This record gives sequence, C-alpha cells and structure tokens, in this order.
Amino acid sequence: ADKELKFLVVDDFSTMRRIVRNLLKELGFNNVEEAEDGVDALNKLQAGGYGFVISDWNMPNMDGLELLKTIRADGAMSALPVLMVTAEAKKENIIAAAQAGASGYVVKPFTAATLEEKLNKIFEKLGM
Amino acid sequence: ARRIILSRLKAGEVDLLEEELGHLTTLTDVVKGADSLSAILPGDIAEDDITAVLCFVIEADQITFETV
Ligand SMILES: [Mn+2]
Repeated sequence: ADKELKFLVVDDFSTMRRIVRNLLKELGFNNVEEAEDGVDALNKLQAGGYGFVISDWNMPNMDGLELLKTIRADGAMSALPVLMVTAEAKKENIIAAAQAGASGYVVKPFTAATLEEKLNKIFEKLGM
Repeated sequence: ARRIILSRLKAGEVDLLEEELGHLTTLTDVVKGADSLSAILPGDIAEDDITAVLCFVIEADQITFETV
C-alpha cells in the first residue's frame, strides 16, 4: 500500500487519537489527520484526498456507526476503507458494523501487530 | 437445524473463524479440518448476518449453508 496514503483518525479522546497516530507511524504511515466525532470527520473528509478512515464507535454529536453509514451513502467516497474501533466484541455491534459496510473492526486496546493484520487484510480485499 | 461449511481457509483462519462465529452464536457439532470448518447452527441469527461478519476475513464463495 502507498505509504503516503492519507489517514483520518477519529475519536473523541485526544489520547486515543495520539495512540493511533503513533501506531500508524510505527507501521510507516505518516500522512495522518485527526477528527473528534462523526460531524467533524465529515467536515474534514470534504477537503478530499483521503485514503483510509479509522473510526471510534462511541462519540458525541455523531457516532461511528452513523459516520460509516454516511461515508457509504456518499457517491464521492462510498468505497473509502473504514476500520471500526470498538471496546468490546459484541454480536449486535459486529453485525451492525458488517451490514453497514465496515471494512473491518478492531477491539481496543489493540497492538501495532493487530493493526497491521487489520490494515493488510483490508488492503488485500480492496486491491491496494 | 442448519449447517455451515467454511472452505479454503488459510493458516490460522479455522481457529479465528470458530472464535468469530463464537461471538455471534453457540455452535454445536464442530468439525475443525486442516483448512475447513463446519458446524451446526442454533438458528438464533440470520445467515446473511453471519456471512457479512465472516466476510471481514474471507470471501462469500467460501461459505456454505445447508439443512442437516
Ligand atoms: Mn469514544
């Protein structure tokens, strides 16, 4: 995958955002931007040129499941990879994420190795 | 009841997909082969829902559902 792929990391906790950014840096991806909730993510995504979205689930104003559904119904970015980050594997949430078109989901806290496997699986599936 | 069959699994997927299926339901009559996995499903989850979750990892043509 293009190492300069532009990432949008979304989470309402700045600490979680910094963690994800460093993990991506550990994997060789440095073109990363941040957002604090779904609304703020839709606003930044407007600037264009994003290649991957890693999004938290629980956030105020607009949560991750709604951000996902919005990215997927938007013709200009409908195919954008979206990895869902959740605090617990729970049937209702996994199904919801899959059925709404999530590229994958990962349970926090996660390691750099788990993130790499998740990213690689998505890259393979999408032909990146 | 119904039976699910997973084929052409790569190393580690048999265990990983048993676990994923575990989060969505309770499997009976589990058969773990070298690159395959089959089991009987209670019927407490739509199959399309299983497929969508399993497709996070594998392809749709690797999943088969059938009446036992
Ligand atoms: Mn949150």
